[PDB]
Amino acid sequence: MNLMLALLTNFTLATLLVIIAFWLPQLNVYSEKTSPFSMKFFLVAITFLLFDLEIALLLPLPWASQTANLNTMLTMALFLIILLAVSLAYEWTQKGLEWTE
Amino acid sequence: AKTVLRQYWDIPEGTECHRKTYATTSIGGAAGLVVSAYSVALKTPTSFLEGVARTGRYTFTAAAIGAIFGLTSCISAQVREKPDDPLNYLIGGCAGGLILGARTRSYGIGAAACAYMGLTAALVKMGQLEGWQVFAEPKV
Amino acid sequence: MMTGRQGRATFQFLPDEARSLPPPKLTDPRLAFVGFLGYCSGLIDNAIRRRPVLLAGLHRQLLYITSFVFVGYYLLKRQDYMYAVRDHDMFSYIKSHPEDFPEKDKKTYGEVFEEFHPVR
Amino acid sequence: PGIVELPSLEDLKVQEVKVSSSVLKAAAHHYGAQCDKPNKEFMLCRWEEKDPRRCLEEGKLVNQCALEFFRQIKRHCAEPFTEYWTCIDYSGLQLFRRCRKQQAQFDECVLDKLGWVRPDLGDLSKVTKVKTDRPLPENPYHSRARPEPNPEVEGDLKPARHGSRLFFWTM
Amino acid sequence: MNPIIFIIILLTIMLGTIIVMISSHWLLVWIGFEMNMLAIIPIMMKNHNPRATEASTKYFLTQSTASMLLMMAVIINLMFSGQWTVMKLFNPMASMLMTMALAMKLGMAPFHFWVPEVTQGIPLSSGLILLTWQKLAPMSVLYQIFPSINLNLILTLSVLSILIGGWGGLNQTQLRKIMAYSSIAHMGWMTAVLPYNPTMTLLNLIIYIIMTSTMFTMFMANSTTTTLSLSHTWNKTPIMTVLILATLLSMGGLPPLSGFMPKWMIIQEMTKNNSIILPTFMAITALLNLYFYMRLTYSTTLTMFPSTNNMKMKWQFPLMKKMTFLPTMVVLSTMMLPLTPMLSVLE
Amino acid sequence: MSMVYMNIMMAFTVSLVGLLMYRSHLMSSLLCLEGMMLSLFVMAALTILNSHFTLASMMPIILLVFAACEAALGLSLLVMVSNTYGTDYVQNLNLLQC
Amino acid sequence: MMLYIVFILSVIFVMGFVGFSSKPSPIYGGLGLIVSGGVGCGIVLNFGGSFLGLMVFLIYLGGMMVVFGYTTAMATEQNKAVLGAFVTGLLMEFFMVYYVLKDKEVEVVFEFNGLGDWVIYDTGDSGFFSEEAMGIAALYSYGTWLVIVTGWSLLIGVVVIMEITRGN
Amino acid sequence: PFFDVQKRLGVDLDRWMTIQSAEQPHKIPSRCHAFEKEWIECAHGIGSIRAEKECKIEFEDFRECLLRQKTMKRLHAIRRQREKLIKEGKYTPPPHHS
Ligand SMILES: CCCCCCCCCCCCCCCCCC(=O)OC[C@H](COP(=O)(O)OCCN)OC(=O)CCCCCCCCCCCCCCCCC
Ligand SMILES: CCCCCCCCCCCCCCCCCC(=O)OC[C@H](COP(=O)(O)OCCN)OC(=O)CCCCCCCCCCCCCCCCC
Repeated sequence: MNLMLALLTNFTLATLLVIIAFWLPQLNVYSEKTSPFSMKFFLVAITFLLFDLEIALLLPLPWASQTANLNTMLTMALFLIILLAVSLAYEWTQKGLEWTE
Repeated sequence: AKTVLRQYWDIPEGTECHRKTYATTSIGGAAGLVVSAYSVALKTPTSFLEGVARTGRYTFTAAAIGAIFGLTSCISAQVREKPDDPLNYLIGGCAGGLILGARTRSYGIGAAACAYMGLTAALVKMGQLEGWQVFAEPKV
Repeated sequence: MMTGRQGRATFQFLPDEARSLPPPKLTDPRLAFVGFLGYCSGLIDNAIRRRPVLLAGLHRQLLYITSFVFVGYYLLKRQDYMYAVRDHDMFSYIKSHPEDFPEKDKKTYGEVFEEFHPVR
Repeated sequence: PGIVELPSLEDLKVQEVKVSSSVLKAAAHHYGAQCDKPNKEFMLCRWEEKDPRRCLEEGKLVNQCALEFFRQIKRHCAEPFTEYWTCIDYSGLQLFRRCRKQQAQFDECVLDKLGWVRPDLGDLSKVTKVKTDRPLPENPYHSRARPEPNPEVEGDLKPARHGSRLFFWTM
Repeated sequence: MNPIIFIIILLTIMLGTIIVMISSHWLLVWIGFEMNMLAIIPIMMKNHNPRATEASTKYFLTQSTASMLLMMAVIINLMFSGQWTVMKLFNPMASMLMTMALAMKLGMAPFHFWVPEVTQGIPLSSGLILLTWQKLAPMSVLYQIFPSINLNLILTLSVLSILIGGWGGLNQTQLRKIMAYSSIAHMGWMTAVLPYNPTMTLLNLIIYIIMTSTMFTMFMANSTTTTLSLSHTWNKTPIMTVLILATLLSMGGLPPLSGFMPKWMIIQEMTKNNSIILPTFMAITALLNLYFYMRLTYSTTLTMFPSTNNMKMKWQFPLMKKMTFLPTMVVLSTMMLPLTPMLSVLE
Repeated sequence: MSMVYMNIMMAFTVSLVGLLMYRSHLMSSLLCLEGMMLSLFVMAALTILNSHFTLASMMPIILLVFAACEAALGLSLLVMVSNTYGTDYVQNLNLLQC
Repeated sequence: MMLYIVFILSVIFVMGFVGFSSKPSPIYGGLGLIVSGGVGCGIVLNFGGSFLGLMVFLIYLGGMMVVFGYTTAMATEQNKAVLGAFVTGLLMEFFMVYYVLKDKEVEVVFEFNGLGDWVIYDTGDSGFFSEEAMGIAALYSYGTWLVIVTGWSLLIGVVVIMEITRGN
Repeated sequence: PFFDVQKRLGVDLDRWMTIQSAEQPHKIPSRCHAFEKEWIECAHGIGSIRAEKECKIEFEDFRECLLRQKTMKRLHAIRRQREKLIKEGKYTPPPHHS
């Protein structure tokens, strides 16, 4: 219940400031004023997604070090990170990480 | 489709023709909607009003065929006092076949439909007598 | 149907028990036909590449025949094993259930009544 | 199916040990080195019977030893112990390492007054053996007899009778 | 595309299909399918033109939807049985979605509208993978869950495939569409005998792969993709027309060619189960396949169609295409009937 | 089953029907495809957590990783469709009728 | 009304699905899928899954959904059908909620119950660890095969997407 | 499997997560470990044709521990009966139930 109140208070407070911000100066009456897809940007987002997913597989590492099979665990932990570095090398050499046309 | 067929086959042949006709009319009416369901999906009607006109047209033609099959095939089994006779279904199938020709405005379709629908109907009656199976249950 | 057979070693081309069966003879009619197929593949190889059909690449034609006979020998060895297993299971099951497979009572034709339909 | 049998409300009654988790956690190490025998009999009962209704009498014995264990502290070492679990109770995580100074006094007091030796690191986590007269259950899972296996195929693998017998093939 | 990357992508298509066949867990089966779809799209986009882009899109949407339905069946099966093992499903609703998910992947009617269009928009080599290799993974799962498949559903999908493959093929002049409808028709046979004898499902699959691979290989040699362009072959490579005639006759089931063996054995395993109406209707409807196969035999080998003047410049060069295993595949497609009893090696 | 399963199971149905009825945009359908995996993710996690199927606690993460990799491949095709016809309308992808 | 928090969240879960399933403009469709994701995590958290629930925020909402919105703003060129579908969806949700709250038993394909989700929770736990966390950490000790195939697929995703997007 | 490579090579690729009564880290049991064990040991070796008939008693118990369908029907009946008697003055909850 505590975490629920904390979220309710923060967003309720933010909404109040926003609406009274759009209305408090409107208590004033000012005269009415009257009167390309980029490919490289997309590749940054996709590269982040595939890297972000691989991070999801690495988050449980601290708990994985508590096992009695450290030899197996340490072998796969270094395999995931090595594979993550192989993806970076492939993009680097294939001109993926460039911003020049 | 499982429950409606049981209703048709539960009624002994050549009796209670009012209920048999209702069963046949339901099956044909359903088959009409199934056909018109795909027709509207794959061939888009020009407008909503045009769509319901097509769906009603197929549904009635399908329901008209089934309606006259059960009525004609049930009256025949009465006057002849012969329930277990495929010739009763042959008359019903051809009678339904003519209706299909009537709705399409073609004498050729009516003659071809009568011959083939009548032939198919007779086989259906034969299978029920002798326990033929279209979807056989594996046994060996 | 013969997948979960009780006497079975999964994912084996020729289990151990197949060695107690006679090998296919090197003069097996089926094995000669398989070899003949290899020779036909050799001639077609020449034809599609516009080479003399009968003479070109005798060394190539020799390996078409040998490879077919080599592969054919082992497939035949497994073919005869799978049919031996089927009979082995069929007979064992019959012993285990004698009531389902009784010895037919035999009556001579002098006593069994068969209707006669004249052709006139 | 059947009717679930449950013990009566008077078969479960026993004198509870009403002391907070800080009191238990302060006396945990001495408690486990003194009441091991009644404790392990009850646990052997639970992991074998797999049914709490079968180990109620062993459960009451566990309670009685704990009550008798705390009375001895109540007689000889009361102020040292009351001052030990008051420091444990202060921390949100109830840490031992924040109260080494108070632990020594309580540890020394029991040593002189009762000859209690605190178990060393790794002792209370050891698998032990317990001599019990309770018979070993035969069918703890209440399982039925397994269906009998199929007859096994045995004999000599002879070649197929006349070959494949597929239509017209002769071998 | 770099040659090394082409090998890597192909091995990933194979690895996806192999994972499906060696897995005793529904999660690894699903992973196998996902790895397979991910790797095959780049070989469909390799020519970089709008039609390839459209074909790859229609394939992704179809296979993505099919995989979601499959994963829904696995979870429902987990709720009602508490296990993941690759075997009979324990809920009728799980079986329907699983059976329908695989039907969409295979391309069976009425989940068939993508096979003619995807096969048309991709090169011949990509179509060969799509119509032969991509059918191994779904058939492997069907081989294992068939004891719980709804009989009326699997036999209803089989009958529609045979009909729709037949009628669809009559109105085609493009070669890639003709094989696509031919592929739908042969799928119905494989799934029709599945409830009765799964061994004959594999035999029909093996024979179909051999015959289909032979046709695509011969089309790729002459770079022919239309009926008319195939009719110039007699004036360029006369031998290749005789091989096309023999294979087309085989695919139609005409004895004594190999393509009669599966149709022969499937009819046997269905009459043993007192199924007489279905095999007859299946066999008669297959004459539609024999018709548009025969039409290609009239415009390719049995008649000499008009040629063009520039054809004379082709006579001065040889065939530099690989034509891998073509001599071996063509013989297996025509001359295997005397070895029919060898199907026991598949048991 | 239970009361929560009904809404999760009905949320998958909504997304499936949403995916099978395209309006104009291709991006709209990909969202309905990623809604389907969200419902499957929650439904599986509810089953695994409630039954204390410990080793299956990693399955929902694997479901998320592959489903997102598939989603990335879907967006790439959408981009290449938009670079050709100027928009992500599905009606443009109709060359293969003939 | 706090004992039925899971069911209340599930009702909001469905309403969001009816939001983007009706397919408003992609900008609003993605907005509705973020709300469902957040509610989806809320349900998973209340069943004991904390790592799994938070993984939804970090990877699904803060990951994929950001790429979806990022790609929408750059490749989307910023009706009766939408309103018709949206109203149809809410009505079915209302009737399903109405009946399961009236007789507490509904049969649509499956037999659903209406007592409350709390009635199936386990009644005993005294572990010094999180059972969910232990299972996920087993990915490295038990799931050797899973790690290899998952990693290879992610690596192939990088190769494949660059091939598709080159355009030449 | 279609191909039993795991059994041929004796390598456990994916059989460790197939059932919830297998070895779990720290020996954490599933809620229905006993029921799954009983059904598995009943149906072992006799094929699934026989197990569907000769191990039906164990299977129904396993499915009762998974979805708890029968129990919720029983609790639902008791709640209705108590509610019916509650709004007639005919019942009195004891102090420790309130
Ligand atoms: C019994 C009285 C009726 C018979 C009267 C006969 C007199 C003449 C009038 C003809 C009427 C024919 C209608 C017969 C159908 C009813 C009889 C029948 O056979 O039942 C079929 C089905 C029953 O529906 P059901 O609720 O499931 O009943 C369960 C009973 N066991 O009912 C049907 O719906 C069958 C019709 C096909 C339904 C599916 C059509 C496709 C639905 C999808 C629509 C398109 C997708 C939706 C989104 C599009 C955008 C809006
Ligand atoms: C045993 C228990 C009894 C079971 C119930 C028995 C009753 C069965 C009812 C039969 C149902 C038939 C289904 C077909 C319905 C009609 C389909 C339709 O609506 O379209 C017909 C079509 C119209 O085309 P058109 O109008 O020219 O084009 C318009 C373009 N805007 O015009 C055509 O082209 C007609 C072509 C139709 C051919 C389809 C095959 C005929 C049906 C096969 C079944 C034969 C057996 C039926 C006899 C009873 C069997 C027991």
